Amino acid sequence: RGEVSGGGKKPYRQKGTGRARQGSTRAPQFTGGGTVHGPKPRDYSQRTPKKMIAAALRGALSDRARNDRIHAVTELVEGQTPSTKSAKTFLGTLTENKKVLVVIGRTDEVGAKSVRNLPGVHVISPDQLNTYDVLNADDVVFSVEALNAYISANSK
Amino acid sequence: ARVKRALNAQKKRRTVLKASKGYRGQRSRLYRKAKEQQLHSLTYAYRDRRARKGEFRKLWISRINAAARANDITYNRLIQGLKAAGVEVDRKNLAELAVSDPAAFTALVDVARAALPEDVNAPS
Amino acid sequence: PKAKTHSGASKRFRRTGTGKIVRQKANRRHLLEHKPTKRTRRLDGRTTVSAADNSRINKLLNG
RNA sequence: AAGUGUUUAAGGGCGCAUGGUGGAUGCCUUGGCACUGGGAGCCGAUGAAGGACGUAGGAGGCUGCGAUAAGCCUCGGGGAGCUGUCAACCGAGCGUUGAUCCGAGGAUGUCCGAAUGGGGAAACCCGGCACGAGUGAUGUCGUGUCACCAGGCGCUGAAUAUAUAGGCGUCUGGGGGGAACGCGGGGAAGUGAAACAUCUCAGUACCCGUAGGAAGAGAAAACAAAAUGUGAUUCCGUGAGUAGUGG
RNA sequence: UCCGGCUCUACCUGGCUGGAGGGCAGUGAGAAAAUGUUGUGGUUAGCGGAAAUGGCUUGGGAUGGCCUGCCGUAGACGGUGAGAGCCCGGUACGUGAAAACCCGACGUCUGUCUUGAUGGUGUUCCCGAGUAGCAGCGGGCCCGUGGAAUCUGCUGUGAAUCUGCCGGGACCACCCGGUAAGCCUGAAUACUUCCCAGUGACCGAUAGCGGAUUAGUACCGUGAGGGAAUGGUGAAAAGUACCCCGGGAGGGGAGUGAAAGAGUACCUGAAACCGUGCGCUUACAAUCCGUCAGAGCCCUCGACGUGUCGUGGGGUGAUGGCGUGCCUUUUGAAGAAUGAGCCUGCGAGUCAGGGACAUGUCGCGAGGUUAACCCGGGUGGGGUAGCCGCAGCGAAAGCGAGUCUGAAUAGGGCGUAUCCACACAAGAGUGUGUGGUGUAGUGGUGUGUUCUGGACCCGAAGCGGAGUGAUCUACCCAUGGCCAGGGUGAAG
RNA sequence: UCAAACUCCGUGAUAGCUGGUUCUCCCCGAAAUGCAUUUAGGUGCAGCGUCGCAUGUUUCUUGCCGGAGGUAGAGCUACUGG
RNA sequence: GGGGAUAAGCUCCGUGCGUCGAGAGGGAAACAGCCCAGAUCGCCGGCUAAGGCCCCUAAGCGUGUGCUAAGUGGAAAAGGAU
RNA sequence: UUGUGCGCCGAUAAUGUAGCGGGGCUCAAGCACACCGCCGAAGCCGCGGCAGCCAACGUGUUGGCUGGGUAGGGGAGCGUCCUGCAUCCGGUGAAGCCGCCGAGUGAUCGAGUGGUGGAGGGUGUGGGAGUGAGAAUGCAGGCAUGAGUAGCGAUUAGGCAAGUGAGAACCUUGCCCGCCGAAAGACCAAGGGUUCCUGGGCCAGGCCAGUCCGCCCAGGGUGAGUCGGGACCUAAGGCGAGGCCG
RNA sequence: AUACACGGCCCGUACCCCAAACCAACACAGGUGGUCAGGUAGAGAAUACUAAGGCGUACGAGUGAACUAUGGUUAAGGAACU
RNA sequence: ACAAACCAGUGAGAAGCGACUGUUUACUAAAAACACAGGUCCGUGCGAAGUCGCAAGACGAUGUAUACGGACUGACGCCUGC
RNA sequence: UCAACCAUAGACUCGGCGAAAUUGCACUACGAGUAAAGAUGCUCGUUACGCGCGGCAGGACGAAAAGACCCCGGGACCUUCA
RNA sequence: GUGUAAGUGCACAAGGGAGCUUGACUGCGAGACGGACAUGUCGAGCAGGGACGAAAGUCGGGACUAGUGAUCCGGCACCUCU
Repeated sequence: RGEVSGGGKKPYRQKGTGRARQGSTRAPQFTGGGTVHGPKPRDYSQRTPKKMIAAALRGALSDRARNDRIHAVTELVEGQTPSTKSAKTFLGTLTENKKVLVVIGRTDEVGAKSVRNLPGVHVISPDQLNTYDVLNADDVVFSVEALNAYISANSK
Repeated sequence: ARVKRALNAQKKRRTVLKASKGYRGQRSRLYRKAKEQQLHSLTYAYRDRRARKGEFRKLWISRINAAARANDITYNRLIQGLKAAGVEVDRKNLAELAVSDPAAFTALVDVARAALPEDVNAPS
Repeated sequence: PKAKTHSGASKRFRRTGTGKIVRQKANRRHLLEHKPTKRTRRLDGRTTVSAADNSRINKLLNG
């Protein structure tokens, strides 16, 4: 009611009119009036601990590994000719599933682009690995450099 | 998110107004006034389901008293004689007999008159 | 915003190691002639606050 | 003879069936809100911002434009329909010899408005000077120009002598607007303190003066504490709701 | 480095000033403009951009379903007659600027050094004056005048130039630091009228901007200023030719349409409310309006037998019994105490914070955790500064499983996580030693209360700031106008 | 409209006051007392409720036992008074 | 028990006193606070409490012995009264 | 004469019996004492269902006890919307709305059905809420009650004929009558702003109707040396170069 | 001085203007300054009637109700009303 | 019945208050209240005093103590005591 | 006293347009009671065919205005040797 | 009679008298009373150094219960604190 336009003046005398008491036309009960306890902009970012995050990631990848859903490859396709046909066929060999998480370095633009337009595919970098994407994936597919990067980051 | 509440709100209204069919005036037409009466109506129904046992007992007793006094005995001494004769028949069925089998009622009256003492106004 | 602690309560109350809240005792600043020394001794030092006042005192002290 | 006995609906009530009003609900949207990332962060006396009045072949509103008036020139782009729109209809036309449309640069740009030739109830009244046009001449028309203040420069230098104040001329500039942010100043009260004045609210709101795209501050007459210490300023986090301050 | 001319004058020797090689920088705070050439550097228009007329079926229509293929650096988002990667705009991706503008680069050009620096020895001069400092009154600093430094305004007074001065929280000494009273200075920082591209566990027409619509409009007000309401036919107007009733409106036929139960009053089309029709009921009755029982009537579903019965269901309700509305607030209201005409919508414990307390849960664990910030087109990875725990007692110095008090080994306070066993003292309530067990917090997050905030919502009279108003009204100023007719009869 | 106009802003002024505060069921279940209060229609604490944790019959009832009282009643030539 | 007129549907206290409050149901004609009794729901089953059993109104114009003549019952004082 | 059990008087208000709740009761249906049965509650019992606490035994059944409830505390849930994920339905008709037939201890449910309708929804598991209204003399819209009720706006007064027209108390024409006549006439200013005129119209407006209109539409209409104003003058007062003050 | 020939600008000008067009939310019994001021009676701009001129001004038709309002008349009495 | 209608003073006596004419609470008070002329007191020696203004400046006043301002009283008569 | 009559405008009737405050409901009786101590709504009785029209105003503690008196709380303005 | 109100007590004396004295102390205080909290109250006993007493023992003000004022702020004296 403070942010709404107007409503500064009392609409009428407090007494005499037979009307209810009012102090602003923009009060909440009024049509056109303020929202009492409404949404305001707020940041929902929880301040999650690092060990909790990492442990969740590792649990996700461990579920996938136990159920044999982690595959690894050298490269999704050959050099500098992004071929979604090739990537699709390759992932079809590796897995019949819809939901796939491709983990590849930030420099494998060719493989990224080749596998990008596939519907059930999500591409990520190993330094950005996350529980949500890993769990939304029915299968995970690392490049070898990306896998070993995750390994060498999480070992020491 | 913002929620238009008509959809959840109209349900109780439909319920109440469908329950309040047969009511006169506002009580059948308006939620706020049908609601007032459904309170009273269900209070009354709860009360009356329990008073109905008493009312039907009252009725059965009236009929038993009638048939008994036609067989030349009071209700009280009839009940006394039946309890002394070990007749566990309930007043409902006694009334039904009084209406439908007056001969059987007379037989039970004879039973009770036998089972009664010789001086009902004595301490014994 | 950070919750402020009540200044007077932080000046009049103190925690021990076990979390006991203690207080100095009144009737000791002045008018001490007629106050016998047994009384002033009783009023000396510190005492644990009452169970009744504990909640309010802890609220004031913490914020 | 005595007794029993329906049958009425002027209208009403309940239910059902069909409708009407009304515009809820559901599903939408041409709109809006909060944000993000970038740009640009000023516009104005070469007349702004914002407007009045007009302007299309046809009445008005919005839009655009300005007596060159839904428009003119050039440079590109684009490519076949077009003559903005409410909103059609009529009547006219244009267009591959490239329209409409898009972008950039220019031109024109009435009148008001700082508004500035003078006046004025803003958008309308009256002019001077120069040049030019037009008239038998006066009238009339057009193009420029003509405010105030400051600062320079040049001439003059009152009472009055020095000389100055001032006056004349010329040149450069300002003037006003703008959502927020900034700097410097001024500075409440409701309120809270369960009263109230100190205090708080709050250096808030508001106001004033000023800017810049950022500002301000800034290169120690600083901190520090005996550590061979750090080494402009600003900002962020902590220190810490601590030390302290406080009717 | 070279040359020249001065260097009062010519003569030997000491400084300056021009020219020349060269550096050194530059449109910058560090001096200032202009000038060109020039960057597939950018912005201001855009352009290209793969792949299905696929079959069958439903349908008005395929963008649905089933099945076939195809592209994919393009399955982003929309549109198209219904969920479209392959129909369209487009997307990924790649191209594109004549001119203007902005960034650069190269140079012209400008400035400066270039007669220059190098490193040493002992005295006089200078090192920012109405200043500092001091006093008085004030301001602001955590600091509310307090012992009140530092900083700072006004008024007075008023110094020193380095063995000088200022600050190091009154002050003095020593020591340290610095060198005021002169100027400039980018970046990190704050913001968005406006422009572009995008996003939303944001609204979706009583919402969301007041404004999806004529919107700061209409309207209100003298004025400042206040300030609305109004969206959806259909896929396409195919927007109902024509006939009939009618003055028209409106309608009926006919037609369009998939649908007119889509007819510019138009998607769906609730309720209040208004009617019409059918069934039942009601005109001897005292009714919080219903409930319980229930006659009769009507309808319906089954059965048998053919209309009476049922494990029945419904609508009506004669009649009998019982029965004092809802809310609020109250000792207590049916209450003749408050509020509500009805319906539909809207309308009130929410949000932020490493906040506080408690609790739950998860992680780790005597450790836990990062904040700002950095890198990441993300939710991820770094980040040890700090924070909480880890030893307390004490006013504190300080001491330390002890410590404070106190003259005390003499008791008490607080603390030594807790428990177990033993031993010794006691039975003034139990203690003291030994051994052992060995201490559990922290950060996320949910919940409940709470703090600061509008803080569950509504509500004053009134206070303040800045402005609008004397076209009403009060008074005044200037200038004009009006006061039929008849009487009385002052001074002079 | 005047015992200090109006408008906007501060401002969602503050109100120990009034009103309102929207779905359900299950279990438990008060108080209207004390003290203090620029307090008395408010509030703090205690009392009373609930939940959780810990303890476990300590509660409560009855019987018996040990106890202190100065009421009722009675008495006053046992006091003070009448 | 105080105050009050040993008045108030008065007021102020006390009472391991009650009920209402916050408690329905039955009785008391009706009637929060009296009596009975503490409502988990259902039943067209039974026994009871208080209170009642001529009809309203369920149950008795009950039995026995007396009393009452005033409709006492189904309000009332000092006091009067073959 | 004593005491007692029943009685009498005292007795005495005002809407209406009205001091048994009523009828009526002494042929007690009144009082006392005994006695006998019965009625009578949501109490108790019986049969069945549910929930809470606890116990036992077994790794979910039985049993016991309890289950009124305001403020209030705790627990567990329904429904609405938006969402992550996974699934499912849908132009062979989703939602919403209206119903039928039903279901659940409750909020409520209906992947049961029809109708209407025309495009998005359901379910499970989590996440988040502008999450539930009957009340605030609440806000907005729509619609009732009063109610087809009051009123239809002065103090002058209308009438007839004829016409027009679909339609006339009201419009037009004519004739009468009546009203004003220091006005209810004529002209200006201020103010308004096209209301003027012509033609046309009649679903809004006009307090009825309406062929009429100050309403709607279109078009037309305002001609100045002398009128009222400026270009002439000044008053009050205002602005106010410079200026002073702040 | 005469004659001839010429220029005389800008705004307003319709219409209502004691009102249905202005201020009054309305076609509102209110308000709105100025100028003309006929006749007969009459002192007169009063008042009555009337001319010129303009209206019948916008819901009507009826009907002997009470009652209300506005006007009128009133026996005898004459403020007894109040 | 002759001012014929319309139009068009009611009058007298006394008291209180206020001298009077006027003004006033727009929208419940028109009055005995306010003002008034008249009176007294006080101030003011002049960009006075007083007032609006921070100041300048302005009014006072284009006035100058027979004037100006403020206060009280309120024609007039008799008076106005301590 | 003491009121009667006449007209007109309304009221009444017909036609036309067409509000309002109010409103928890409703097939809204009376008595004596009872009750938050003044009852259409409860008890016991009595009375009452249903629906309208004109009228009256006793009640609906009638409508209107969140009582102005009183008190409590808070304001405002005013006064003063606060 | 008990310093002084009243009550409880005191004759064993707590009442009256005399002598000596300063315990009308310092550090502490088991345990209790009372208790919303803050307040308040009693206290054996240990030590120090004392008074009285032959000694036992008593003495931390008064026969008891009232004779008083939180906190803030500041003052004074002392202190091996800062």
